[PDB]
Amino acid sequence: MNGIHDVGGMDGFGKVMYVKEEEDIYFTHDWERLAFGLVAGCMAQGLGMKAFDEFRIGIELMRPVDYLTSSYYGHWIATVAYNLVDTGVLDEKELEERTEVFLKKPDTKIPRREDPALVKLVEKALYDGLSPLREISASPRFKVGERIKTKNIHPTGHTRFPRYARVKYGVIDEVYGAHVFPDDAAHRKGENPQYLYRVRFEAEELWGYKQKDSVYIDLWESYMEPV
Amino acid sequence: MNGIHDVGGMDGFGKVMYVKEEEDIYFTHDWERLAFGLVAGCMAQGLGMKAFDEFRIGIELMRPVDYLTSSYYGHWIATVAYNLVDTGVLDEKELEERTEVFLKKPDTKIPRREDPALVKLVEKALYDGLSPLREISASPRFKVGERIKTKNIHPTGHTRFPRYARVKYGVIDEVYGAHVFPDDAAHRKGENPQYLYRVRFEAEELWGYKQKDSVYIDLWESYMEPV
Amino acid sequence: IDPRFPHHHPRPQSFWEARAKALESLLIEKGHLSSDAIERVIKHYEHELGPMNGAKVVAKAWTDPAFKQRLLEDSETVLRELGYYGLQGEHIRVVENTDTVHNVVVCTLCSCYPWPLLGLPPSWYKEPAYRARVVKEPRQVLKEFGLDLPDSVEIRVWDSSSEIRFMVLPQRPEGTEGVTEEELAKLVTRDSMIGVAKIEPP
Amino acid sequence: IDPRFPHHHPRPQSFWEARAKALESLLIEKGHLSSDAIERVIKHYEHELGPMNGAKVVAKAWTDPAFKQRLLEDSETVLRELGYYGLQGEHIRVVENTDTVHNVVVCTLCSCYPWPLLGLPPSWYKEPAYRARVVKEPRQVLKEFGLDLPDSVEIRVWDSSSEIRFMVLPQRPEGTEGVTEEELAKLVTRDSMIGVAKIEPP
Ligand SMILES: [Cl-]
Ligand SMILES: [Cl-]
Ligand SMILES: [Co+2]
Ligand SMILES: [Co+2]
Ligand SMILES: [Mg+2]
Ligand SMILES: [Mg+2]
Ligand SMILES: [Mg+2]
Ligand SMILES: [Mg+2]
Repeated sequence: MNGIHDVGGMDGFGKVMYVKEEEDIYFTHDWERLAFGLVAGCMAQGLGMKAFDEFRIGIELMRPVDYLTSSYYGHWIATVAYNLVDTGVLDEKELEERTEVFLKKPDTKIPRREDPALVKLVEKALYDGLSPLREISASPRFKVGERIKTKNIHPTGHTRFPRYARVKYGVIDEVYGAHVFPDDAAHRKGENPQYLYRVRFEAEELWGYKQKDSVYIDLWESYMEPV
Repeated sequence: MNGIHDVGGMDGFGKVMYVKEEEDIYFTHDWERLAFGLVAGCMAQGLGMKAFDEFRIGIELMRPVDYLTSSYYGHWIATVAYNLVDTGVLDEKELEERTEVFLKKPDTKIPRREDPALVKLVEKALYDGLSPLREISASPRFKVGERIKTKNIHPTGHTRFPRYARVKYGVIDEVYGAHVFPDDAAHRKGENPQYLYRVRFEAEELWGYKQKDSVYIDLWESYMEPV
Repeated sequence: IDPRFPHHHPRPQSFWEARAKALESLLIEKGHLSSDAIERVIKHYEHELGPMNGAKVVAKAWTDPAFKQRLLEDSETVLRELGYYGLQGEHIRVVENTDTVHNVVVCTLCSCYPWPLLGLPPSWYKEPAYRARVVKEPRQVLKEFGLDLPDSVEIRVWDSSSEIRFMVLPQRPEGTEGVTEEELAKLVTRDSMIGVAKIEPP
Repeated sequence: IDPRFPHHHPRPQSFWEARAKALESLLIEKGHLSSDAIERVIKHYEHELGPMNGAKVVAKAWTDPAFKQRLLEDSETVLRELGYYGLQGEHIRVVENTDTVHNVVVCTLCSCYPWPLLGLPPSWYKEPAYRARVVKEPRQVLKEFGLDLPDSVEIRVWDSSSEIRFMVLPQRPEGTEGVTEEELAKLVTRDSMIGVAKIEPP
């Protein structure tokens, strides 16, 4: 989707707010910690999301005014809500009613439950991860060193093909292997793994600018065509 | 500038809020009416802006979160403020102090002044307008029917070259004549008029999409190159 | 406000209001503006101008084929002769809807619209949803307005990226035999002059 | 709220907080989550993980040339052998700064960052200004961090558009003769492992 999230090459966002690392606090509100626990706890069990693809598209679907104002972990709350309702884990109306409860009475007590087996299950996700590397029977279309041209495509669903990299000549830097394909997986349409490549682009091609800058971008095979 | 304002081809902004025309109120707050009077009243006298170029770049410089939340006439207030301070008509600190006055005491009385000569001067702008058509001694680089390719340029200043139209083949539809050049005029760098063209682009070229759609865009000569 | 995240916090509308008044205050105190100058603008754009000017042009083109042909051959000269000229209406072009060509006008970059002929733009015309989408998926956008074109009708979207402005001339509907020019004008909607509606038969 | 303009009104942060609690409430009531499962996550990402893991890798590469060469030839195998592997750190690559090549890492599309090796990303890494600008004007961005590279140093910006992750290996500074591996690790800043800083000589 050509959405607010796809910011590379945009102007007007201003100065980077530098902070010394030792002062760069992770969390300032408990709900932000809770957001982390909700995301990893659900993903560990495949609830609403099996990996990060489904996660990301829920964020990208946010209203632009929310995306820019919610704060980071607000994005995470939005996507958990989106995906749990979309998959039928949670009912929309029940979630709205319960949200109203906590809006009107923020100190409403949270139910407590210990589940040590669930703890171990969550730990396994944390340490074993969710590698998207697969094997497929097809051979790669492109080779290291090949000059490619990226496509003029505009998926209205999820994609990892940033707008600033579209309709650009680049050079294949590495063939990683076949990875789960985000444009399908985000929408629960199958892993449908495709070869993933790292591709170098020069500043002159990206921007028409004159410095010794380049960008390395990881692109799935279907984002590109031969020259 | 590759800013929040340049929305053509973006996804995620949602449904168009249709309203019957007879119900589509122009103004709901007096400050919105005032915004209109400030813009036309200043532009009529060349205060902060001689035409619309300077006007637009003040809007495009807004913080993205403000651009999306201020409401339309908030854009107008932002650009008047920006341009009057930039040109030295108003002092920044005085404007901030006075803004504080009205924030703390909104009912603070507005000074009254009648100036019938200024009224007539403003009327002349309204009816005579500010046509940007000029003549130059150069001949047009392009001709009706010519296939052109739009440039890969990324002005960090003002431009009228929308991102969705960059690096595209199109066909010259009309040579309008030479018009004041926004990319310079917005920054008070001279009218520097350049030939202006209308250019047709096909949906397949713009988007890779398959319907019988096209876009006609007005583009200055320097946005384009021959094929 | 955490100073790492000032950009998450929009100005409230109270700020824009305060800033408008401060501008007004300062400009009047310094002799740059007057109460009556500001009022004169407001009167013009809230009351004097409006889409009835375009409506009259459309009704005249429907009634008078010679006028229609002149309008389409040189709309700037014609419109100026009629007095529909002024700020943001110095160069107005008319684009004709036909059975297989439908025109839709936008300003993707802002809100440009020919005030001297049409008055102020619709609320939605200025907002991101229309501006972003209509250049890419005009059929989808037009369906939201109740206009569902066949695949065989070509759509031309006109992006107002210069000071050139565009009015759509919609087709006269069926069922209007015997209707006078003055009565026909009353049928011309604002939305038909932007291309987001056809005219309903009465 | 004028219903023409719902998109002007952001959710307040109170809403996100309420919604988080509602999610927690419902999920625990339905048996999908537990109090201790949520705590275990929080402990892991706020306390267990951090940039000291990457620091140890950098200090080992500075001390042990054979380890450095292995790390750069096959960083995924090496890093996994060391135990720096897990969610969002399944495929970590190391990119070496040299005298004429400076590497900077971003996730333009979101915030991707190798948690098992570096912990959580900087505040600014996740926000639009860095993400938008660093791919286009990395020299300008690096100057905001205090890093002003000569025009002759080439900059490679690595956009984390897949699940592959990237750590920068910064150069060992001058003035560190006699400093042990353990002490060298203490010099490795988080920011140097993203490419927005070099290491200062002590
Ligand atoms: Cl029509
Ligand atoms: Cl370094
Ligand atoms: Co406009
Ligand atoms: Co990311
Ligand atoms: Mg007919
Ligand atoms: Mg135009
Ligand atoms: Mg050396
Ligand atoms: Mg990647």
